[PDB]
Amino acid sequence: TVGAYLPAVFEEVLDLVDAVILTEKTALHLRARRNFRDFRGVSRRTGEEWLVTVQDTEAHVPDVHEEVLGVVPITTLGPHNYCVILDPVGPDGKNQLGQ
Amino acid sequence: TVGAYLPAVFEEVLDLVDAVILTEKTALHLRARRNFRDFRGVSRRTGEEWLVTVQDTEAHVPDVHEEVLGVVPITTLGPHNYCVILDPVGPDGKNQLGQKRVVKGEKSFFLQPGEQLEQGIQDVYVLSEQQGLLLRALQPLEEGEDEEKVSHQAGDHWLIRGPLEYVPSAKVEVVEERQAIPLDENEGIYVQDVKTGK
Amino acid sequence: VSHQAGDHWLIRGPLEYVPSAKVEVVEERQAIPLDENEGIYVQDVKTGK
Repeated sequence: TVGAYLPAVFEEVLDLVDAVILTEKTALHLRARRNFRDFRGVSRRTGEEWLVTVQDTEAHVPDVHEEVLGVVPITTLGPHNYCVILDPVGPDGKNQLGQ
Repeated sequence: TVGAYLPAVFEEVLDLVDAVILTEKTALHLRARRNFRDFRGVSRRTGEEWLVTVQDTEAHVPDVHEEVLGVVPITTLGPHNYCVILDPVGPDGKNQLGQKRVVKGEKSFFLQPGEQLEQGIQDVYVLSEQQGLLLRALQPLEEGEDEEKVSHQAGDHWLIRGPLEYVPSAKVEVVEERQAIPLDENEGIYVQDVKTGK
Repeated sequence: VSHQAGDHWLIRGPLEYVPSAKVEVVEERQAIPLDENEGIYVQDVKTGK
């Protein structure tokens, strides 16, 4: 909630946390602190990692159950460019190791 | 239980113990302090060892009846890699001592307790048509690559040639690599058949 | 065309190639220009000639 906030007697203020702004050329690498649910409603187990894109939100504030591992600059290939991906992610969402 | 905890008069606090986080590239090597039951419900005798994977739990806290021997990084083989495992674990869950197993292809597994790799990760032999290998049988065997699964005896030699990919068996030794010798018409070399003398 | 785990083969022409994941580029070649009544000696190392 936006405005001015009075903490309760039992609550204490720790710090302000501002959103990370997402664009077409950027994504956000997050790790689960514990098991929880995120704003997409998708369930997150301890330790597993994912990316949040600008198709998810334009501004994301890291939850208390999330860890910001870093910002992922996009990889663009031109019509004269290719690449090879090591350990690609498969259909089930796992890295396919050694592939 | 999460929250804040008051110990009883007879209880005392010793220390906080946080979970170990498990992933696809990691396992946890535990030893039994005593006989007990773990969270899978599987029974554990004193001293025996096992691994906990991310298919068991994503967070495991070591029990009071367990010992953390260490964290096991996964062993991944690519489609050009093989390995040989020393003292593999058999069907009954025991290390098969003095035995070995050749594990080939792109695969990922954890070295269980007691198992071991002989020479690390290794490279499969890809042979051109101008390249061959002289193979030696250590035990009597029968190499299976086609319908011509030929039997050999415990001291044989034989050459394998062609465009193909070979991994040594557990009872075969590579002794040499050979190259075809290029020769034009009206050109040659003298060969001896040391078996027959000629 | 099917190939086996140790083959070689030359790809030529005006075209655009990306290597597969199970193919290795080992060399680049150029056609050798030759006028009529001019030449070079080639060996077929497979057959020897």
